Amino acid sequence: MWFEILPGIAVMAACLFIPGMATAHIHKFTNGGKEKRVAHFSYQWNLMERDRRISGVNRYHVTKGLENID
Amino acid sequence: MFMINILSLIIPILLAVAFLTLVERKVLGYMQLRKGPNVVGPYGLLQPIADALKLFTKEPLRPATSSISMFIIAPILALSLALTMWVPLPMPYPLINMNLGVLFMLAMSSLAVYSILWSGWASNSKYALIGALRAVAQTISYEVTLAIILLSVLLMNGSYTLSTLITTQEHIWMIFTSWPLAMMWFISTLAETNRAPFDLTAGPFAMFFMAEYANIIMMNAFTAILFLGASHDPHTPELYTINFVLKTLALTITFLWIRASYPRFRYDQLMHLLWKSFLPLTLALCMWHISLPIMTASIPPQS
Amino acid sequence: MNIMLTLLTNVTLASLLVLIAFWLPQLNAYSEKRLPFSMKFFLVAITFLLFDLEIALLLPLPWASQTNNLKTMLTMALFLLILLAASLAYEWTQKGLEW
Amino acid sequence: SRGEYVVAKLDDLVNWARRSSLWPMTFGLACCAVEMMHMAAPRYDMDRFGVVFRASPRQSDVMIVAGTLTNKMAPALRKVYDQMPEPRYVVSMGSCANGGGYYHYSYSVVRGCDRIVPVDIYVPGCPPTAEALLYGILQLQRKIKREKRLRIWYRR
Amino acid sequence: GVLRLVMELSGEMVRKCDPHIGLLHRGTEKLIEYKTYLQALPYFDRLDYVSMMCNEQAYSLAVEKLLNIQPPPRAQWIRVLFGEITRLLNHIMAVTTHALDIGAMTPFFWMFEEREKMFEFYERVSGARMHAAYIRPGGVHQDLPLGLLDDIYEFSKNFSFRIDELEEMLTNNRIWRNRTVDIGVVTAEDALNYGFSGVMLRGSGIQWDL
Amino acid sequence: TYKFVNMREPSMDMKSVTDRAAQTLLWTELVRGLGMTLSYLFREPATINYPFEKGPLSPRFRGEHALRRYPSGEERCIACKLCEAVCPAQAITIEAEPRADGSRRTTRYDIDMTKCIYCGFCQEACPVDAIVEGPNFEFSTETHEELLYNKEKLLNNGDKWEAEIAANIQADYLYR
Amino acid sequence: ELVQVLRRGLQQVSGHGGLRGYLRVLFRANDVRVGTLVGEDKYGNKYYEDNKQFFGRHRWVIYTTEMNGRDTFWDVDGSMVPPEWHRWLHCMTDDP
Ligand SMILES: CCCCCCCCCCCCCCCCC[C@@H](O)O[C@H](CO[C@H](O)CCCCCCCCCCCCCCC)COP(=O)(O)OCC[N+](C)(C)C
Ligand SMILES: CCCCCCCC/C=C\CCCCCCCC(=O)O[C@H](COC(=O)CCCCCCC/C=C/CCCCCCCC)COP(=O)(O)OCCN
Ligand code: SF4
Ligand code: SF4
Ligand code: SF4
Repeated sequence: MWFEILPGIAVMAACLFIPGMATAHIHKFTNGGKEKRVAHFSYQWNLMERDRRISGVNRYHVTKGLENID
Repeated sequence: MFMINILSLIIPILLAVAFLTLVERKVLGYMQLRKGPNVVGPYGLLQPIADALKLFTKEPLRPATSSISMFIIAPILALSLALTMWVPLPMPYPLINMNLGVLFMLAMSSLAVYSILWSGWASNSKYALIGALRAVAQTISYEVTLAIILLSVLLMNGSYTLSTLITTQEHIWMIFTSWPLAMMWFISTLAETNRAPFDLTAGPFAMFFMAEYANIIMMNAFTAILFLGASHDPHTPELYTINFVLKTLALTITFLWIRASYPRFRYDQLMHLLWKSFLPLTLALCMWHISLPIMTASIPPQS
Repeated sequence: MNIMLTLLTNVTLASLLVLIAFWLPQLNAYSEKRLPFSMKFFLVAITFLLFDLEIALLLPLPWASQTNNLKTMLTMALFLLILLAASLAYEWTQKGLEW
Repeated sequence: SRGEYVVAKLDDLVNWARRSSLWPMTFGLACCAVEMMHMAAPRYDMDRFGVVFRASPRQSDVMIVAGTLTNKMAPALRKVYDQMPEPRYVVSMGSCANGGGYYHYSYSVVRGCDRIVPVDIYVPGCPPTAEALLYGILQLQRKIKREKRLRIWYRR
Repeated sequence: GVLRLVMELSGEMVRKCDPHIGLLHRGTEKLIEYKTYLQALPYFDRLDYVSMMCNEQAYSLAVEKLLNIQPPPRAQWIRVLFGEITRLLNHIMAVTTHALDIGAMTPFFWMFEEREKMFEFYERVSGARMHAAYIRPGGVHQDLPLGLLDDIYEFSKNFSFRIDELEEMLTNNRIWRNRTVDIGVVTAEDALNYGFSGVMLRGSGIQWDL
Repeated sequence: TYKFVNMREPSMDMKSVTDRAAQTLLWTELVRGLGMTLSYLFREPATINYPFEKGPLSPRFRGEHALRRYPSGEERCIACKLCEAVCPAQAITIEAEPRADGSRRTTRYDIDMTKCIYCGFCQEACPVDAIVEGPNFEFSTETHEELLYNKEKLLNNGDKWEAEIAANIQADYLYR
Repeated sequence: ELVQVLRRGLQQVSGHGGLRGYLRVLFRANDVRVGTLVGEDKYGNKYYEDNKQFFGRHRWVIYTTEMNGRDTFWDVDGSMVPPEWHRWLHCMTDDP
């Protein structure tokens, strides 16, 4: 009957699942467990560069909180 | 790990277009009171693999007099463009984030016709060249209205960034804000990919088939993101991914349904359809969508 | 750089996979044995080119809407669309869209 | 050793691929084409075997000659056969294609399509029922399964 | 079938059309002269091979007219019943292949299911699915089996809905209209002069039916 | 009596005009055809599982030929040559002579199954029910030569299929 | 409802002698239906019917895995049915 179409569609679905999620997970892995910082307009690029310089490890996602104010 | 991301975007799309062929056969078979392939594999699941193996094993028919250069270039360009279209799309987060993502997709679609042109010119046959000319004319004609409809829709988004379309539609889909433009977009995406009722036209042949089916799936993903805005929660993006994929699958099965449902247009009939029914209404609705945010003081944020 | 790498990967995969498709069946042994120039096609190509140019003019509309001169921008946008419609109407009435 | 095992397995894979997706073109010359279309109907549904309906001559695997072959038609049949990729087979359907049949003693009829092209399977009948043609297609599939190209190349 | 067509085109418009036929000329008429009347009956099954018993009926009527005999009433009723069944078969084939060539292709399957049922009716009566050779120049070859009329009635009381589904797919569809409406117009005088008959006459308004 | 198929006049009042315009703009008949195809997807397919399931046949079905014989074990054919005289396609060749016991029996009985048109005239001309056209239809062949049956092949066919051939003749002979 | 069709699927799995027989019939006959056994054949064929299926699908045969001299696990064809079961299976009679 018609539900025998569902297997193949499922496989298709699984394939279309893989890219999106993968990107998200990779964006979590390469940005310290948080969302990848998007930078249009060149002001928030400046913010990213300032974060990179402040971190001291040359990584923008290594955040320095209030405990670093001394 | 960017190469892993590129590969994890590319390979699943090729597998999905391999199994779309199987799904299409199954859906048309059941719409025609029969069954699709259900012998090769448990439920026809090994049919795409057998198809691919047979095609890649069969002898290729080189014209023996054609320009080998363009003959091989056309499938390369077609498949490369079909794969490149998937880079910009946000599912929820895009592989490549670009400021002018929509315009990039339009530019790649615009290039997509050189494969048709070069294949027709390199076939060394008058009739094949004439067919390629008709196909190219139809393609450019409908991509005109695609561009106009797309900018008219993006007038409620504020930019060409694809990601913002997720923010624009957190409370309501864009299908409700402009359904006429959505209907016209759907028809023009039918006519772009040479699908019914607009389909008037071994190795490299499989390449072209792969590129065309990937283009269809990407067109549906673009349509789902543009008009059917899924809810995105930053702390669990897989929900957005599932919604977006389900909507894309529904729209692709809608192409298959339309193919099984309808006769096909004549060439002059579809050209007249565009130039005398879609273009005037597209211009009218572009005017309406320029005016509307100003009249209602609902201009989108980003500038 | 990321976009360059992505394009290079896409084109490289397409090239290699087309090449394996075109050389796998050539390792085994086998037998190995105009004028008319329709004017309407040229006319539709030219019409597409002209409408494409006017669409290029219309493309900066999403950013045009934040100007503080909303009346002037609205007048100019509607004027461009009026001329688009006028071009379409003129080509329609002079039998330029027939087959 | 393993040299014969690997070629046997690879040949099995290639045979399964080739016979699990047969794309035919049909010269619907005469009324045997009606039973050919009834084999594509819902009841028998050739597509469910991987045998698609009406493939192009350029990407067709098997030629099905279903109908009377006249002298005026034989050059076109041979030309279309000549323009098929190499792993190609011919199926003769019905009496007219098999040996001339009811028009055997006619001045304008070719006394069998095998005077023109080599034929792999003969399907007898006037017309062969759609089920008989399906049996012939499956017999051709078994014949393909029986062939062994890599072993022959290995031993030569 | 198989057709060769030579056409002179100016643009897209067809300026001249010339069909070349004879690709299926087997020489039936000359071969008939070497057979008896019974031996020559089966050729008419193959003549128009979508409406078989209609050709059989025409041949039988001619031979009966020359023989100065008439079939029994039940034979005539069976002949007319199977002629109407054959008309259903032919019209299904014609309409659905017309749609298929246009590009619809779904009613083709929908109605070849019914065509297979009618082939089963042909098979039950004569042992052959299409070339029955059932209608002879003296009546019919054999009587109906004891359950045939019930099955014919059962088949025929659902067929109207199949026609209705075909009409839903085709009749009002605007693409079908624009493919078919005002195409191939023929006037009544030109239809009569050119030797047309059947629907080709009645499509132009001529009231004629044999 | 006659009917008009296309002699309808569209109503020109505002409501009808608006209905036609709404059909043109919103594609109502296109959606209705979509609905028809959708409904047709959700019903059971008519496909049978060949070769594990078979299409229905009849006792009158014509198939591969056979030569029958009497219950005593002697062949029915008496070389009367009526099947050869009536064959529309001239597929039957027969040669006979007196047997060692004076019996009238064939020495050659060939059917060219590539000339046969499976009309059944041969089995209805035979007065002793010797030649029959039996139920078998799955006998496709890989060479042209195996479709030229001689007397041994047809006798083997008869001895192979006798049970079902006799059952079908029993079911159908009262209609002849 | 939907739970009912699921239970019918599970009964259909169980009626083939377990998962092994279920997969055997799935990969051999491309169909896993269960019907009443009608008869056994001296060559090993099994015959089943189910009067609730529509005409054509209401009788079927499971071919043997070894006929006269060849392995018939995959290479099955319709010429393997003996004439009496041939007459029953092709619906020329109601009497097995
Ligand atoms: C991962 C690397 C990829 C490299 C390229 C390879 C492409 C992908 C490889 C995967 C292919 C899948 C093969 C699965 C085939 C099994 C199908 C099975 O059902 O066949 C059965 C048995 O068929 C054959 O006996 C099995 C042949 C399968 C292949 C044998 C060994 C191949 C392994 C080689 C792998 C090495 C790859 C190296 C090259 C790159 C019976 O089917 P069949 O009889 O037909 O149909 C009868 C239908 N009935 C039953 C209803 C009557
Ligand atoms: C108070 C403020 C209001 C502001 C104004 C807004 C009001 C808008 C009201 C009217 C808008 C309606 C316009 C919709 C588009 C109509 C275009 C059209 O009419 O084209 C058709 C043709 O369209 C087609 O037939 C295309 C068919 C192609 C096959 C597709 C089948 C359709 C069903 C598919 C489902 C569509 C799915 C859309 C949603 C997808 C979401 C992504 C006309 O063709 P003809 O009848 O031949 O007329 C020519 C002579 N006059
Ligand atoms: S082979 Fe027999 S059934 Fe087929 S067209 Fe010729 S006469 Fe008719
Ligand atoms: S088979 Fe019958 S009709 Fe033919 S020669 Fe023998 S006895 Fe006579
Ligand atoms: S069935 Fe007809 S053509 Fe065939 S042998 Fe008998 S009489 Fe001759």
